[PDB]
Amino acid sequence: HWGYGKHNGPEHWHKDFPIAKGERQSPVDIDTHTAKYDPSLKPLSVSYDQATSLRILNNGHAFNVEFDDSQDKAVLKGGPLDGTYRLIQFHFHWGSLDGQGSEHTVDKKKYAAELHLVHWNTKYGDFGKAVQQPDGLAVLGIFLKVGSAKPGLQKVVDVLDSIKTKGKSADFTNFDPRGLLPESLDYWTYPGSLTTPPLLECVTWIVLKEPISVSSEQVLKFRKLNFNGEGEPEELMVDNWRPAQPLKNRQIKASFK
Repeated sequence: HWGYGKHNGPEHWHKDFPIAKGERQSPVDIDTHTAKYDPSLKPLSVSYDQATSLRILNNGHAFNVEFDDSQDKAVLKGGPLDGTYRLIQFHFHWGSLDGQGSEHTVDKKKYAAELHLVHWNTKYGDFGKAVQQPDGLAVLGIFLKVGSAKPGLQKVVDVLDSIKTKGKSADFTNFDPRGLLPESLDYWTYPGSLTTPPLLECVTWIVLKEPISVSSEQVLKFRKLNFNGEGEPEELMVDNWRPAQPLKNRQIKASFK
């Protein structure tokens, strides 16, 4: 099955998921000089004060923090979006080295990691229905650079030794995702896809201009996770990023000049 190895990595995914070669695949390179400032774009509205985190899971590809999305508790609105999008999970993609790990790039620059806050359009009723719609998902992407610690990340880093291997989960209540947001909500936006199989073309991407900083120790802890299940041979969970895909017939819009 699919992964990030030599024999099952992103260059192979098209064999099982032909939409891999589609017209609106993600991630992409964000060419900052050719992105179009769009003064009709609204400021994002991030309403995470009533978020209810449930659990953290190692799914064999990344780790995911899951939220109660059965009510409008943590929602994204505004920006390029019509309607209300509910937070269902977040997860990260990261590298083996600080010079790689992000999925999106900015003028070809890679960051050490990238956070995806995944939201679905409430008009579709559930996440499974939403991923089948061209406007089903809104993913807020946030770059991570290595520098000072991010204190709001530390609770995540703490619990990782409880989910070292594929299939392990742990209770993860009362986590506040506001602690993972940079100061500015200036963003780029474009229509794209999930960055993992099934690679569905259902995502309005909103990629924040400003990275967050995390410490070397924090990213190092991501790198001690395992792709494998307990009792299988150990393979470190690193470099779980898809590279940039062709922009094709798309224009990236910017909320800022």
